[PDB]
Amino acid sequence: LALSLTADQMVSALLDAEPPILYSEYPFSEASMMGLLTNLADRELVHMINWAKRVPGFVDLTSHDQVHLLECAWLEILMIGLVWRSMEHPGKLLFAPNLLLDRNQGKCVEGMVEIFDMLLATSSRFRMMNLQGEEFVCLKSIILLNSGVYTSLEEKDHIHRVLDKITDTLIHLMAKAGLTLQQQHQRLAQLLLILSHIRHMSNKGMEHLYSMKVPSYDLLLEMLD
Amino acid sequence: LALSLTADQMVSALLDAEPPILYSEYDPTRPFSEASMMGLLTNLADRELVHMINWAKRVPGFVDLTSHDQVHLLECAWLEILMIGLVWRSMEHPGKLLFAPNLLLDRNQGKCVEGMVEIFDMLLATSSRFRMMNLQGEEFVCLKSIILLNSGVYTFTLKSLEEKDHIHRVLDKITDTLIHLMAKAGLTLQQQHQRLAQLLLILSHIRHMSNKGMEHLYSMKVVPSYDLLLEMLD
Ligand SMILES: C[C@@H]1Cc2c([nH]c3ccccc23)[C@@H](c2c(F)cc(NC3CN(CCCF)C3)cc2F)N1CC(F)(F)CO
Ligand SMILES: CC1=C(c2cccc(O)c2)[C@H](c2ccc(I)cc2)Oc2ccc(O)cc21
Repeated sequence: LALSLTADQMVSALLDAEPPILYSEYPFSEASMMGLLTNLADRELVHMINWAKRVPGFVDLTSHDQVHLLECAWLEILMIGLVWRSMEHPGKLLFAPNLLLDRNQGKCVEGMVEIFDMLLATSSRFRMMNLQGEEFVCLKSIILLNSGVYTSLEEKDHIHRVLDKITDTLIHLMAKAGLTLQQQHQRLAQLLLILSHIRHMSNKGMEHLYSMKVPSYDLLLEMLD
Repeated sequence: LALSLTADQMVSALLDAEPPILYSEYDPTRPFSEASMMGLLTNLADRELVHMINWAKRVPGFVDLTSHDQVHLLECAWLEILMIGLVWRSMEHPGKLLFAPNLLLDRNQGKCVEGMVEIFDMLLATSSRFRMMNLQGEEFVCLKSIILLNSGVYTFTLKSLEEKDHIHRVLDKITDTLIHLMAKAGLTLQQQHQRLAQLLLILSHIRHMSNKGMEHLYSMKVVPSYDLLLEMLD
């Protein structure tokens, strides 16, 4: 079914599964800032699982594989969401509508400034590319399906065919927007290369969270069913 | 001078710029303890590093960049570049990493350094994913140049805008070069877009492998510095 969808259908279904925008509870210094960001992360996580179950192909996977994809992707997903929300607040991060934070407020946590700077830089790149909400939902799905695909064979083929239809979906949006074939191939490549930076940011994030002192498999295991 | 090149001229130059395959020190005490194996691999990577600078200066667009921006891209890319280099030459050796023609190691020799085996298994999966897709040399040299230009572009006044848009124009030129190679080979436009996307999604795991590698190199306890790379650049 999910392999037999048009560009239009894939977009619609993803536009439909989008979690809602959440609110914080808001000086700071290490403890509270982390507090507010931790809690909001944890609430966003709950909505993430129900969003993933609505990504075409995802539910056709085993619960083992669903869980692994999520334990590898969860912080890339949070981060592309933040970056997407921040696109029209140049030089700030819209954590929540009541928590819009400055490059300068990263200094309130040791090691966080660097992760704000990365994030702000991805936001500006989205703004300059005029990233569309339809392109956003496709990329957030690419991340979900792609960040642990390389780790049975039947499952790998299914994920790779889903990702083929999201490529088609991404190309269709750009053709409908009226881009040339050269402009289409180019914009496809620009958006998928930003995923390597988001992967980078995820890994430096994870690293910085272990300086703080991450969900296990059992965590997500229970939450899917 | 990189925006003048046709697809074929961009491929020609990238093939021509390729570093040679180096050997590991010949007849070290066999078998290895963790230390001596880490000495062999470090000795080899540090030698590969010198050739990588020479290779980097022949990637079209790279010498148009300031020396500061040139070293920033190498700071950010060097381990992803060594790693894609490893997975390509490892392709035709299922379950084996061809570090050198004289240093061919399977998963189990990876266990001889604590933490190395996880990163080993990732490098092995990636080489298999390359085999599975029948990655071509012309494509490989396009991916290796994309890592150099892309990895550090996101962490750069009018100056460094023209550097960031120039890097992006070059990257757009390498994308076109990849499509041309696929269209030339007889792939449909659809298959052309699909194969471009799967090649670029693999760059995201290579970044992952790179950050895990750097994590592991730190754990053990050194890596290229800024100044060092500045020196080799000139
Ligand atoms: C700035 C980034 C990105 C980010 C954080 N909060 C968010 C809320 C909504 C959307 C995005 C974010 C925040 C963030 C986060 F992303 C997760 C957590 N930790 C909690 C995730 N929890 C799950 C396990 C609970 F037991 C631990 C704390 C944060 F400050 N994060 C920091 C970092 F992870 F990159 C480390 O520097
Ligand atoms: C990927 C890789 C290493 C590797 C393997 C596993 C983990 C890791 O962190 C690095 C290891 C290495 C050792 C020391 C340094 I300084 C850099 C790389 O030795 C190499 C040699 C050549 C090469 O092309 C790639 C590697």
